[PDB]
Amino acid sequence: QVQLQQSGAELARPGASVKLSCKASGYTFTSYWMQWVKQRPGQGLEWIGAIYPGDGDTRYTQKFKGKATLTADKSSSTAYMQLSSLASEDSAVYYCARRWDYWGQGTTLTVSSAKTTAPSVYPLAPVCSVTLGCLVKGYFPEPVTLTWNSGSLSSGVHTFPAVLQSDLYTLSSSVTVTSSTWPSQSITCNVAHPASSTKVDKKIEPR
Amino acid sequence: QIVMTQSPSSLTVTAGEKVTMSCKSSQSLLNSGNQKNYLTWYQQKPGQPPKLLIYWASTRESGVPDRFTGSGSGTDFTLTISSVQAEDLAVYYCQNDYSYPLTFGAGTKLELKRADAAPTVSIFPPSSEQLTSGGASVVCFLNNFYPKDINVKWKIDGSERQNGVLNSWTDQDSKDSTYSMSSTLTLTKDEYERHNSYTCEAPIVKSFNRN
Ligand SMILES: [Cl-]
Ligand SMILES: [Cl-]
Ligand SMILES: [Cl-]
Ligand SMILES: [Cl-]
Ligand SMILES: [Cl-]
Ligand SMILES: [Cl-]
Repeated sequence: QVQLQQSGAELARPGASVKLSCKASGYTFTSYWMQWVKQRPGQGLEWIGAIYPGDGDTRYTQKFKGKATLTADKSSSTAYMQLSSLASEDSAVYYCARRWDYWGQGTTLTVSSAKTTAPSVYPLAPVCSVTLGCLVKGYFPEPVTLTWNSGSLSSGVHTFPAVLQSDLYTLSSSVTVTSSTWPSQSITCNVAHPASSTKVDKKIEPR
Repeated sequence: QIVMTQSPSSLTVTAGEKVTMSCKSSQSLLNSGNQKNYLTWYQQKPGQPPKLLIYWASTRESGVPDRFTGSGSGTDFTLTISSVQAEDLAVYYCQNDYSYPLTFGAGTKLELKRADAAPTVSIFPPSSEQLTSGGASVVCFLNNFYPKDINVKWKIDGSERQNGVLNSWTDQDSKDSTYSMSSTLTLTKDEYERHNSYTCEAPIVKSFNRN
C-alpha cells in the first residue's frame, strides 16, 4: 500500500512561516515526482509545484514562487513545503501527491492572529426511529473531528458545517438510529480539536 | 503556460442519465514519443481529497467503475459518465500532465436532481450542562429533504421568532441525493427561561414546552 502521511492541522500568525510535511511509503521515494496542491474553501484545485527527490529538481508555478519552497529528505522519505510570509490568503487545505494516483489526506492551514479556543461539547437527548444530537460551540480554529462511537452509525449521521458567530465556530451533528438501539445501547459523541489538543466524549443520556 | 478550460461550470442530472463534460487545453497534451495524451481526470466528492479517475486521457484507474470513460486527443478531451449514480455527486477536475506547470481546470460540478422529499424534523431543548454554564441553545434538525430551498420557521410562545437563528445546510447526500440542515436558536439562559413554548417548523412541526 502506497501511503502519503501529511502533517496535522496548523494555526500560524500572519508574517510567520510553516513547514508542511508529507512522509511517503510503499514505493521508491527517489523515482517519482511529489506534487503539491492548494485548495481554498469552495474553490478549485491550484497547482503549487513539484519536487523530484532523486536529484532534487523542483518546479513552481508563478504565483507560488517565493511563497512556497519545496525540499525533500531521502533518509526519512519526507517531502516538505515551506510557506513563508503567511497572509490570510494562505489559509487553505494543502495536498501532497505522487504524480496523479496517490493523494495525502491534506493539511488544513489557518493564518490568523486570533488565539486557540477549545470547544464546549453538549449532548442533545430528545424531548421528554430516534434522533440524537451533539452540540460543539465556541471553538477556533477549524477543523474539529466529530464521530459517533466507532463510526458504525455513520449511515444515519449528518454533521453540519461550522458557522462563524463572533469570531468563534459552532457546529452540531445529528445521528438517527432505530428506536430499539437507544437508550438500550450507549451512544457517545466524540469530538477532537487538534489546535487545542482537546478530546472530549459526551454520552447521550435521557433527560 | 497551458490553460485548461472545463465546461460546463456545473450541471444537474437525474440518476440513470448520461453525462458528458468537456476539458480543453491551450496546447496539445499529446506525447510524440509514446503517442499518449497526458490528461488526467480527478473526482472530488464533498469533504474528501481528490481521487484519480482517468490518466493518459483514456486509461481508467483500478477500482474506478466502468461507467467512467475518458476520451479525446491533443487539445480537446471529454469525460463521460454513462449512467450517473447518486454517489457520482462531485466536482470533476482535469489536469495538464504534459508539461510544467501542471495546471488544473476550474472543474465541473455535478449535482443530482431527485423527487421532492419532506424533512424529518427534530427539536432539542438546551442541555443541562449548557444551562449550568449560563448559555441556552435550542437546536432543530431538518434531515433528508429535497429540494434544498426549504423554509425553516421558529416560534416562541406562539409568536414568530427570527432573531438569533443560524442555519447550516449539508452538501447533497451521496446516497440519496437529499439535503439536511440544522437551525440553531441561540439566546441567553435568562432569555430562554422567560418563555415556555418553542416551535421549529418547515407544514412539518416539532415543539416542546418547559411545562
Ligand atoms: Cl506561528
Ligand atoms: Cl533510493
Ligand atoms: Cl459502473
Ligand atoms: Cl492550477
Ligand atoms: Cl428520487
Ligand atoms: Cl422532536
